[PDB]
Amino acid sequence: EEGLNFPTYDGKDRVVSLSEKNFKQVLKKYDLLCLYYHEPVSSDKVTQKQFQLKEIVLELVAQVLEHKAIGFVMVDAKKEAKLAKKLGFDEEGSLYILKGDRTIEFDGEFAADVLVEFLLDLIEDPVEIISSKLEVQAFERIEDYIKLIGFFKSEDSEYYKAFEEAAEHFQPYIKFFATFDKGVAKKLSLKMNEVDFYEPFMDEPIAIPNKPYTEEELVEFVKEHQRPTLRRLRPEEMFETWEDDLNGIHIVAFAEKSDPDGYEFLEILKQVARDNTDNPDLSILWIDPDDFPLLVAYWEKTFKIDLFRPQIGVVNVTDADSVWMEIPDDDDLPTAEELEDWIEDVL
Amino acid sequence: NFPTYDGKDRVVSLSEKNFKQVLKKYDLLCLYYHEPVSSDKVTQKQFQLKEIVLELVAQVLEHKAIGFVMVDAKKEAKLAKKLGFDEEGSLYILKGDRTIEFDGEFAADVLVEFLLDLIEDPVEIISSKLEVQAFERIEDYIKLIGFFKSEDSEYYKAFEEAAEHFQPYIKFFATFDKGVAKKLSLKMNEVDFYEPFMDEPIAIPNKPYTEEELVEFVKEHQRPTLRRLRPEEMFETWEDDLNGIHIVAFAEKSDPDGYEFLEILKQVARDNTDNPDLSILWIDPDDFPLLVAYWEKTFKIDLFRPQIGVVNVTDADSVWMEIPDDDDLPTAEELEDWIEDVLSGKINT
Ligand SMILES: [Ca+2]
Ligand SMILES: [Ca+2]
Ligand SMILES: [Ca+2]
Ligand SMILES: [Ca+2]
Ligand SMILES: [Ca+2]
Ligand SMILES: [Ca+2]
Ligand SMILES: [Ca+2]
Ligand SMILES: [Ca+2]
Ligand SMILES: [Ca+2]
Ligand SMILES: [Ca+2]
Ligand SMILES: [Ca+2]
Ligand SMILES: [Ca+2]
Ligand SMILES: [Ca+2]
Ligand SMILES: [Ca+2]
Ligand SMILES: [Ca+2]
Ligand SMILES: [Ca+2]
Ligand SMILES: [Ca+2]
Ligand SMILES: [Ca+2]
Ligand SMILES: [Ca+2]
Ligand SMILES: [Ca+2]
Ligand SMILES: [Ca+2]
Ligand SMILES: [Ca+2]
Ligand SMILES: [Ca+2]
Ligand SMILES: [Ca+2]
Ligand SMILES: [Ca+2]
Ligand SMILES: [Ca+2]
Ligand SMILES: [Ca+2]
Ligand SMILES: [Ca+2]
Ligand SMILES: [Ca+2]
Ligand SMILES: [Ca+2]
Ligand SMILES: [Ca+2]
Ligand SMILES: [Ca+2]
Ligand SMILES: [Ca+2]
Ligand SMILES: [Ca+2]
Ligand SMILES: [Ca+2]
Ligand SMILES: [Ca+2]
Ligand SMILES: [Ca+2]
Repeated sequence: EEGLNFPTYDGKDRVVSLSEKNFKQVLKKYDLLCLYYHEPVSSDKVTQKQFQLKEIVLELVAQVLEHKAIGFVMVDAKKEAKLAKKLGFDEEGSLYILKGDRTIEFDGEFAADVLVEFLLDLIEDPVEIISSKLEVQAFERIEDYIKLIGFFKSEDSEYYKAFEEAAEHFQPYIKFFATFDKGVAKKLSLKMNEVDFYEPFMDEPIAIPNKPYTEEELVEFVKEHQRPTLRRLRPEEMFETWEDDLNGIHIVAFAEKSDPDGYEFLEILKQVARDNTDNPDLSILWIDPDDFPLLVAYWEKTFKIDLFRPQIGVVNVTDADSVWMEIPDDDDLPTAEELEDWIEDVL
Repeated sequence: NFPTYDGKDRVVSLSEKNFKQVLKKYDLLCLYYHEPVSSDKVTQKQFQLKEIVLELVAQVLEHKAIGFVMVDAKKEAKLAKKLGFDEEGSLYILKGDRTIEFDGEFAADVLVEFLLDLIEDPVEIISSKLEVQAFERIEDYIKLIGFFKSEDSEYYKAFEEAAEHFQPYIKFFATFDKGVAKKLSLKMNEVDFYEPFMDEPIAIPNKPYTEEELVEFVKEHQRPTLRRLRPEEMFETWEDDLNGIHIVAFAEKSDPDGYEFLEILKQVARDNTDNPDLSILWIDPDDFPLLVAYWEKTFKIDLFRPQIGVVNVTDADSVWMEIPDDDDLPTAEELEDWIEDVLSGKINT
């Protein structure tokens, strides 16, 4: 096993296949209902096995999250097409979570620990209130996440409630914050009912025009600015991000942040991102090898690169074919301009 | 594209006749020192699960010549005595003349990430502006940096060899630039010791240093006042208890309230950094999501908020400081008073 006190599956059957007749009944039982929308299982032997692993994973997650009332069911895409269409499920292999009237999609690494950490954040309220100095400091240190902060009069303000409702659309991928403190608003240059949008790795936020905002206005603004120029590949978002390719390719950059050379290369990448942040056709994918250790060998074999050093290249999402910038020495890293010139030819 | 075990048998039991012949085969040799397998499902099974993990790691690290063997504590007690294996359940790694112990979460991804860092050279060279910046932003790791003339200096080589003792748990850095040394206030052959979450380093006395001087100084300062529980170090850290108890503080750093509480904890740690009876264990729930349910049930606490308490390592029993509101966090002084009462047995389990 993994160690002392790591949980083991108790054989109990908490995750079963869901039919439409029992939906409204199953839905009442839990705080959150997670539905694994899958394609009908082959008889084939090797897919049946690959599916069983996923259920085993869901079973373990259901066990450890039982006390927090999160239910897990499976939905056959073919046999239960009617239920799926009514709930709006159309992507197979995705885990849909029903939280109130809202629907959140999980499309990342199908592991027990990844799912649990993800769901634990999803349970809570999407908006964090920033009041103290250390809380302001906490907000300021968020770098690789899309974050929004608004200044409102109080929690009873209708303008805050609209901001809160908009936050529910993107939970927990995009972080929403709110303050009712004039001191904090002054420091963050926020006017009453004004909301600032922070793109990852950018120095200055964008004030959303024409305040105050309705729920729809905020959702629309975020959706139009939802793809950062430099975005990080996270295990809980990996397939969602990878399927969000631009013209069939990804500009992939490997950088181990804990490694001084990786940190070095990432900082140069940030500058490249800032210089071309207004390019809608450009989105650089930052992958920290430490977040995907079991894919390191695969990446080094497929991309023919050494992941002990920072790398950047262009990956074709159809056949996993790529060309990589020649960086044999991480003490002779390319400048922002040299990266840009190499990138410029890619576009 | 995540790998699955292909069924091949790469992890076998190692005997002493074949130790020499196996050691020559790999760049790194990992030996799982285990208790004797019994004639019970009591459990040959538990063991096999651990072997399955080792098999998957052996598969994905095959191209890098990383070997994995198993050492029976009974049948190979003499080899074990020769190699200095004495802890049951620990994974020992032979890197050249050195022996490194792994004593953390026995998972494939955890092991691979750990071993990948262990393969590389222990000392990172800090030269550029961004590299200096990279070193400075290291907060929760014990780190050392020294200023030397060059890589050919015997004083650097002593520093490098000393780094091999603690790889990859303690980070060693070196610079040969007077510009970096002036920024970091380093004199020639001087080495600064940075305790986690402290504002100021400690200049190791009596420079220059031999390998022995550095190793022994680190050993004397190897348990930080505020230390983080890491998956790859969790059991090593947990077994390093003081009087049967750990002062455990849960703080989700990504959460502003958890970040808030952690900063207060740093203040308490800095103010009481010279207390040898004090070592606070910081646990970020995001690093152990599969232990959240266990913790909430056993400790009777809400891990959606920052918590701090004293946990008894024998029966996992604990009492927790009352922080019902994370917008009314205790001050640094209130934390000290509560901690002092724990250390003085005024608050026990
Ligand atoms: Ca089942
Ligand atoms: Ca859709
Ligand atoms: Ca994992
Ligand atoms: Ca997270
Ligand atoms: Ca949380
Ligand atoms: Ca809060
Ligand atoms: Ca709502
Ligand atoms: Ca403004
Ligand atoms: Ca800024
Ligand atoms: Ca408006
Ligand atoms: Ca998908
Ligand atoms: Ca998707
Ligand atoms: Ca696509
Ligand atoms: Ca490096
Ligand atoms: Ca942009
Ligand atoms: Ca990691
Ligand atoms: Ca690493
Ligand atoms: Ca470098
Ligand atoms: Ca060059
Ligand atoms: Ca075997
Ligand atoms: Ca020992
Ligand atoms: Ca141990
Ligand atoms: Ca590394
Ligand atoms: Ca380096
Ligand atoms: Ca050596
Ligand atoms: Ca000094
Ligand atoms: Ca000396
Ligand atoms: Ca140990
Ligand atoms: Ca919170
Ligand atoms: Ca004091
Ligand atoms: Ca100390
Ligand atoms: Ca995590
Ligand atoms: Ca979290
Ligand atoms: Ca707070
Ligand atoms: Ca108080
Ligand atoms: Ca005091
Ligand atoms: Ca007791």
